[PDB]
Amino acid sequence: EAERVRVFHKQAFEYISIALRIDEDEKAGQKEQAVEWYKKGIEELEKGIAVIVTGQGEQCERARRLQAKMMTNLVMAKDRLQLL
Amino acid sequence: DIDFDDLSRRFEELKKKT
Ligand SMILES: [Ca+2]
Ligand SMILES: [Cl-]
Repeated sequence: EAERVRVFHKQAFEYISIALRIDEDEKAGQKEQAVEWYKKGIEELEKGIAVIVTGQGEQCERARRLQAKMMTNLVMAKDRLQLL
Repeated sequence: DIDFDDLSRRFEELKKKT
């Protein structure tokens, strides 16, 4: 339900953020580090998107909105990881 | 306010450099 979504969302956001920072840094030789952070972030995204959110109401709706943004990001993250 | 959509845009920018 919403509480679990919030935890996975925040953890995924932090792991994907550090992976992106490393991947964006033009210096060479650090893609292997980015890969490991992307894998951690993808795991959190997958779990968070799959959390069952039941019923209506504001907190359920907010959680589902986070899950939709997580889903867009998951597709992108898996697509990036295949290239590294 | 940085959210996941902002991170998705960062992936798009990386992809355009591939
Ligand atoms: Ca936004
Ligand atoms: Cl978000």
